[PDB]
Amino acid sequence: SYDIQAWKKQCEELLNLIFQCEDSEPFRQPVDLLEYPDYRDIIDTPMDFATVRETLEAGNYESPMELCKDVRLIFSNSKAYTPSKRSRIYSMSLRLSAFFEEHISSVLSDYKSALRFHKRN
Ligand SMILES: CCCCNC(=O)N1CCN(C(=O)c2cccs2)CC1
Repeated sequence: SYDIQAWKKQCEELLNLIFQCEDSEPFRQPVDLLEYPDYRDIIDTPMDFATVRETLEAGNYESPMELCKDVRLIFSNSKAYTPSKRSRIYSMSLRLSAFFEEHISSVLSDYKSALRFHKRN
């Protein structure tokens, strides 16, 4: 399965599934500072799923590794902003992360295999 471009539609598909998940609701749009005015004192680089989807559709990811780095930043930002492990929004981030990781693993493997096949000779 050596299609070097297949990861893009696979990532679009996976973002559609993440948008259907009720657990994505807090992460679907950039954090609002009016409710969280301290947010940028804690978080250096905000990230959200709408920004990831727009970056993909603009043609501004070169690989699924780059997309994966931004999605992982959504989750590390939640983990750094939470005052406790027993946070509703943090617990939503941890279920959504498990779902994402379960689905992205084949996307990454197939892409990396395709690149290795391209440079086989
Ligand atoms: C505009 C619609 C929602 C935008 N998101 C939003 O406001 N937040 C989700 C991300 N976040 C957190 O990860 C945590 C809050 C408490 C524990 S972690 C801060 C709040």
